[PDB]
Amino acid sequence: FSLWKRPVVTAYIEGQPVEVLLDTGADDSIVAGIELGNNYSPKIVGGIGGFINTLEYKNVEIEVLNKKVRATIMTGDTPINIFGRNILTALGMSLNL
Amino acid sequence: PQFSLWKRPVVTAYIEGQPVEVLLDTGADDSIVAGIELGNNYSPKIVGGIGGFINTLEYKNVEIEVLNKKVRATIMTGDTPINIFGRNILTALGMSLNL
Ligand SMILES: CC[C@@H](c1ccccc1)c1c(O)c2ccc(OC)cc2oc1=O
Repeated sequence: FSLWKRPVVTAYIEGQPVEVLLDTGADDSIVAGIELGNNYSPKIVGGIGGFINTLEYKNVEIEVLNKKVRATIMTGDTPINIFGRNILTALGMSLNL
Repeated sequence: PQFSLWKRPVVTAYIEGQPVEVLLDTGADDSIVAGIELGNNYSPKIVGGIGGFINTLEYKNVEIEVLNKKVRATIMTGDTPINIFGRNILTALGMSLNL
């Protein structure tokens, strides 16, 4: 992945298809649209411009970049889908000069 | 060098001489830093982050030293809760996501 184009890929969370962004400066992962169930615990996340209320789920099956992992995911009203350092490390990715 | 991502990819750079701590961000298009004054030509901008919009000022042709390399790039400055170097600077450095 060169950085001349946005690092956007397609991921399958519990079977649902979504286009996420590979974000190295995000500690967690927020996506919108997905319906994951009734086992969540509320969170408050904050970035540039303010805060966003999210619902947190643990151990969610994710298939992306030809790999299948289990990670924590947050659903909320975010203006852009993000896969942060938590999924990225679990997937084995690196940032190199 | 290589950055595992178990910890935030944070580094020191110099915006026209002044040292600041920034985060390497692959999901952002532009770059924005707080607390610096420059003399380059500027124009006011409004960026929208993950939480809402923020008022800023954009400078063109600024000289930056990061990782022992020098580049002339575009950067924004305002009251941001975290300083970041977006993809406009990373590409000019030659960084890449590996797997
Ligand atoms: C400060 C780091 C950050 C963040 C992401 C998720 C949760 C908390 C913070 C952040 C981006 O990485 C970003 C990326 C792309 C973008 O597009 C406009 C906007 C962006 O706003 C941001 O606050």
